[PDB]
Amino acid sequence: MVPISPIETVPVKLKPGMDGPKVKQWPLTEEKIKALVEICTEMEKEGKISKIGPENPYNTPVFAIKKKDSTKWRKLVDFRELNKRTQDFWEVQLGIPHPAGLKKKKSVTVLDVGDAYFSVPLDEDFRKYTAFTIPSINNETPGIRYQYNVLPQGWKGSPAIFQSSMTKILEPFAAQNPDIVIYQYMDDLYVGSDLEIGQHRTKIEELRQHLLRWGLTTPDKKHQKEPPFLWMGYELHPDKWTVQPIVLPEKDSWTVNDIQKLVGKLNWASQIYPGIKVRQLSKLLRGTKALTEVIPLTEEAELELAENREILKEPVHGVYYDPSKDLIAEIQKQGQGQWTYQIYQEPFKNLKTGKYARMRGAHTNDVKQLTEAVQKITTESIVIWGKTPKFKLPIQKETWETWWTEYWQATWIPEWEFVNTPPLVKLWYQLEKEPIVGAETFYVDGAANRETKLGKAGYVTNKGRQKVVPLTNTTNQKTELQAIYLALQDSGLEVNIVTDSQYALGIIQAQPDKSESELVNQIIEQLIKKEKVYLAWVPAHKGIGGNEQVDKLVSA
Amino acid sequence: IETVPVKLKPGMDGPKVKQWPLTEEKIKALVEICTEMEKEGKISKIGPENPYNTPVFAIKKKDSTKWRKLVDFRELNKRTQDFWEVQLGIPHPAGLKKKKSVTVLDVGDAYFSVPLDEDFRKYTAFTIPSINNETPGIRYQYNVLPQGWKGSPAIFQSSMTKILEPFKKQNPDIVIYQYMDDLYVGSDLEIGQHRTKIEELRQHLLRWGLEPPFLWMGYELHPDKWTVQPIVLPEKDSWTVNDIQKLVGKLNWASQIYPGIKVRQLSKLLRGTKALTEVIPLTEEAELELAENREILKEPVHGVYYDPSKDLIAEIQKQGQGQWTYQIYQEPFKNLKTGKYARMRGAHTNDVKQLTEAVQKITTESIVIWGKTPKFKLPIQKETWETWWTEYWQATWIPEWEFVNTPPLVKLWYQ
Ligand SMILES: Cc1cc(/C=C/C#N)cc(C)c1Nc1ccnc(Nc2ccc(C#N)cc2)n1
Ligand SMILES: NCc1cccc(Br)c1
Ligand SMILES: [Mg+2]
Repeated sequence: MVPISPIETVPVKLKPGMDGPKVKQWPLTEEKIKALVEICTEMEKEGKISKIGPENPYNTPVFAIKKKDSTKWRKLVDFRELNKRTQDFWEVQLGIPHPAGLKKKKSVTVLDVGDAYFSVPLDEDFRKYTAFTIPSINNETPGIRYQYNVLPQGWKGSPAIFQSSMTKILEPFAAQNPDIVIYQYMDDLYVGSDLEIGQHRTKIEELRQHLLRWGLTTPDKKHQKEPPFLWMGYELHPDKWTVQPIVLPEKDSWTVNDIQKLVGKLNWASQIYPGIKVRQLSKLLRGTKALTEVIPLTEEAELELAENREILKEPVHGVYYDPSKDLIAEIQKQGQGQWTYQIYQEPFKNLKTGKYARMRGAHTNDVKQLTEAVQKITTESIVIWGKTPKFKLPIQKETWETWWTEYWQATWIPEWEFVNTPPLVKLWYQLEKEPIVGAETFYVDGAANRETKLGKAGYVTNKGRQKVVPLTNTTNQKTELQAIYLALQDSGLEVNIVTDSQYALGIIQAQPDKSESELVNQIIEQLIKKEKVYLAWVPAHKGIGGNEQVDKLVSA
Repeated sequence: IETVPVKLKPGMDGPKVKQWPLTEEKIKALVEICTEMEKEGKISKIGPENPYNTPVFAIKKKDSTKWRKLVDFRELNKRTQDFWEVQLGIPHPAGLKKKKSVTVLDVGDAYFSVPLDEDFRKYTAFTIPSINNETPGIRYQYNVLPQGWKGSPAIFQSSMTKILEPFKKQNPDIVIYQYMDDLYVGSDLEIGQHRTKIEELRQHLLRWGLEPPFLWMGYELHPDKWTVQPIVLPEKDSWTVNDIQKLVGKLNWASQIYPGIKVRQLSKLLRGTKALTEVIPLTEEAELELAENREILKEPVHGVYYDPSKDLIAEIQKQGQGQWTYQIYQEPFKNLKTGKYARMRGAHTNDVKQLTEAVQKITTESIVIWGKTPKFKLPIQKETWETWWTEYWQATWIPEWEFVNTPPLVKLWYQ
């Protein structure tokens, strides 16, 4: 015989304080019992399991499931209880590669390593916890007791330990053959290269021989799976990729659960189909989660669906990453807080696409949203490609300069250039830094009675203009904004406004261009019409003339 | 050479913190650093039975071209036992902050000579990720005291005292303070004298070691020249309505800090509804109130004391044109230190770089004065900060921070 290197076992423990499982074996039919004894006898000769004595106090139930449309039963050891008691492991598969970060390959070969999986021994001190019992016929003898010697299918630790064992075996081959890539998924190894077809098969045969060192045999009759690959919802080809087909059903009426998987398909599609939109369809899921409720689609959600159908009419494809070239990211504004982007290296050949959606918030503006989309794309690009793309943004260089130099927060966006494709992001208004000479000065105030919710809002000016308006079903904060709105509505193109509302200044100093509050939107609309606005703050209740006069008018 | 027993806090598991995305250049630098560390026995590969993780990245220290590995042990530091066994603590030297020059030395490399307790090593696990997750991340753990873990200076403390014994005996006026991987060395000498005693000090550690990659560098501070900020009021000959409103606003704010600030006479001056730019003559009564407020503001704030059982909080305001203001306090309106910056190097078009440098300076000042780091309230969106701060970090520690999303009106008063 040829000696084979043993695979180092991983030490495994139970969670602190826990013992192994002691779960009752379910009673089985004489028919099922016979099937299991055959399966287990063969597994025992293969070395996978071993008969044990009666001292071992642990147990996990075993079942016999009819493989559909066959007379053949198959064994299921139900490890759910042991899995609850087993320690946590490091799981490596948490991040799956994105196709747009992969590199072009001339050849990709698949090798079956399914027999490899039980060459992996189980830590000897842990095997006792895997005990299971085949019941005996008629319960007239003790059950046949076994434990595992190898990683069992269904045990919590098998994926991580299998993957880490295979990775360690493959590391020297990969390190000493940098012209190939190796990727393990389930019971297969995928081996890619740009080598000439003969060199590539030579590397394959060398990998087969390297694997033999550990006694791992690979099927000679080469794999049925061949490019393209269906993988993780994608279709991988040698030099292109796409998502698996996106089909949107025709439906006369839509349920909550239908809409959930529509939004599901559309998000998946958005990584290569440009311009996918989901705001209006996600709106139909606001709040409620009664999975069978039918929702009438708004006229707005019907339009969005229609535009999505149009986008999905034809297949698109993505290309793979070329490390020798820069990444470019281009972003467009779509409306209602929605943004779409494309990432490419040569014009018109996208590596991938994507979208970004406004965060739920009281007030917002386009520049902040653009800024957030840029940071999200930056972060995704670091993951996929390890570098920041250069950005093409629909905002003028001077608009950006004005924004970040005056904004109260620190903010930054990485190297970028203006692309002149409407709609452009712009600043709709900017407050003055100093009081305006010759402009009328409006002292504004409002107040409300918290019991009856009656209030007043108004102003007085240095020219003797005055206005007080009675209000119903209102609050102090609403009346403070109403007063500012009245001053904006009744003034000329240049106006100084004096308020004592910290609340109103908080909003205005955040420079929204759109709000959840229709009162704030009205204020924004007025601000856009002005040429100059200076907004001054004073503390309340201090004897401040002007303020002190209209405080007495509106709080009466 | 023999391990110190180390445990976590009671009822407390190891860190399980996600590795954030790294650029290609940093991944490559970390692979080279770690391959070298592994051959030197400092770290070892680990298997999947270790579920813990701490983020790692790489920086370039201030004025060098060579990459340094940095491990974000913040979570591990929170969950590690406190170290009072030989010492209740190193009573923070209050004289450090009065030297004319204090130099900061990266002595972290010395920690790698002490083995780490065999039972604690698993908790130092970290992962070098791969681009696009195309290959399994490389898993390591430390075999020796890691840089950036709070236990490293604590466990190495006995060895450090002994290495510095001759230099302390021969230069007894020098104040030497250790915080994490840094050594703060303060003197009253002239800079060339100082730089030569610093180089003297380096010798003892090359001597003891027999090579440290970043021991040669020196960050020169001058805490005696540290400027502060009292509250000052404008001095004007003509006051407009706007000027007086801003004054009353500022004084109203100051009155939360200083008991006897009065605004009633000045608020009278606003009587009427005048144009904002109209000049208002001050009355005698107003002038007197203003003068008495000026006097009050020239004295220290009452009942301000540092309490070491409480966190330090640092607030920062962007003032524009590269200028930043900050306050350090534990209770509202009881500022322990205030200051202002404008010097922000090579960042004239980068707000975030400026803020990141501000954070590091404030943290350094905090270490020198109180021996600990403040919790920052940062005027920045979380996603912007988290994406960029590691690109401008040059310190070997990392403070805690939260984010301000509502514009403070008090910006106006620190300007
Ligand atoms: C992640 C991954 C999944 C599969 C396979 C998953 C499955 N099923 C196969 C391989 C080889 C890889 N790994 C890498 C690494 C770098 N570039 C590439 N490029 C690449 C991969 C497949 C095709 C094709 N056809 C073309 C190029 N693949
Ligand atoms: N749907 C089949 C197909 C064929 C070639 C390239 C791509 Br991407 C997709
Ligand atoms: Mg009022």
